[PDB]
Amino acid sequence: EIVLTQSPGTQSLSPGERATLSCRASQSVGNNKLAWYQQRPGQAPRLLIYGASSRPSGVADRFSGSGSGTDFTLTISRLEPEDFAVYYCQQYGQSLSTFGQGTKVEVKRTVAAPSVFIFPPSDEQLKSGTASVVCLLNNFYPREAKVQWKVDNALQSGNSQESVTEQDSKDSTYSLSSTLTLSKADYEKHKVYACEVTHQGLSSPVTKSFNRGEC
Amino acid sequence: QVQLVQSGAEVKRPGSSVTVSCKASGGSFSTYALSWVRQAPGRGLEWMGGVIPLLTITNYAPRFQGRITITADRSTSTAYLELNSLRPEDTAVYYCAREGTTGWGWLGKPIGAFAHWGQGTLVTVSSASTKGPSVFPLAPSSKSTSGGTAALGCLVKDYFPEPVTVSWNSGALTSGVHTFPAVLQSSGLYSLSSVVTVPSSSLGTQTYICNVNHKPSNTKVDKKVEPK
Amino acid sequence: NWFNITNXLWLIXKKK
Repeated sequence: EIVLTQSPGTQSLSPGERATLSCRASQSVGNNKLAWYQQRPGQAPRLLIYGASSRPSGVADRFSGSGSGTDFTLTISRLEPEDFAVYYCQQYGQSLSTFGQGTKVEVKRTVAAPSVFIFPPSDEQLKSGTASVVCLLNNFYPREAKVQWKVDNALQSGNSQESVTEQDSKDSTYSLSSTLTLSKADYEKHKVYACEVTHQGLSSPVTKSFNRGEC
Repeated sequence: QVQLVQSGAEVKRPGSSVTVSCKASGGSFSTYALSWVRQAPGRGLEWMGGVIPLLTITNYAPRFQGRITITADRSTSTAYLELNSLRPEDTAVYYCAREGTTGWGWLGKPIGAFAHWGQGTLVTVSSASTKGPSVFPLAPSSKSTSGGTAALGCLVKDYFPEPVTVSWNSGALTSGVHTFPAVLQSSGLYSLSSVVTVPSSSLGTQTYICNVNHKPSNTKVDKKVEPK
Repeated sequence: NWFNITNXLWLIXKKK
């Protein structure tokens, strides 16, 4: 079986710049049977290049492929806003076709620290017998951010989940939610809830907290 | 043309079988190769197998052999993927893909690579029960307000299967909205949040309402979010 | 290579 390895995992560039994506194969790809696909957020993938260097009609002239044997490259000569998406390679030079794990091409912008908001559980939810505390990290860049929950200064572990948006089309930032879930009590066995946030855009951790009451 | 149209979403239990269909319309069907590709949530593309309809010459990826069957009906130009012994890891969007030709199509020389794709078919495999979400407000407080800005939202919790869509004030509020991808909780139910940022001066002169639509359960709910 | 089969088929259907 041929393993295709795409590098790097994500590549950060500004519009109008040149993108070059790499694919390397564990074995030689027979007859250069290598293709590249593009996948926008909610869409099916779209063929861009086949047989290593052949472009279908309709595919823009920005896209080009090169390489042979074991080492392949996709080039986008002038990045249009439509181009910031995920790119996949595929070899079909033997019956067992395989795909690379993909490469994300994100828009490079200036660093932006998260704006942090905290939400206590609603009275409605508490009536059900569970409590969810939500931490919002709004509009930050790059995507790497660490969120830590502390309840009465005790660090939480294994009772939280995070989710991150795709890169915003207007301002090129990301947002994150971290949700801490407890039972009604022990949510009431405790007084102060905090999320603390680490991001390259900040020298100190930002901490957002509240006490049961406010409002 | 050559357009591929697949069947609708499925919800299956572990151990059962699923059959997904792909209807081709526009070119030739018999002499071009049709493949099936899936993408598991938050992951890349994976090739499962294919069929050349003309003699039903199949080709299965080794890790699926024994569980997979690919067929084609030349009299309806329809291909079928059947996967049995399903497991939660088989949760994915399944695509059918037909190879391209030199044309651009224009029924000419085949090129191996997949030029044509279906819209995708969500197959969810779980022992969870279809259930609409509870929608709780993420109320704006002093702890989610700062300067001119305030954040509010709603927590769309304990639903199955995917997907849910959210909107705000019946779509009258669009900029500032972020709706997060869903996460699978330990219970096997999904959950997500939708937030928006608004001028804090407009918290007294404006009511904010999220509209949650979860077609798989026939559920439509509207939550009024109001200050703490 | 399975991916080469339809080429063989297009080359025969074009010579008839």
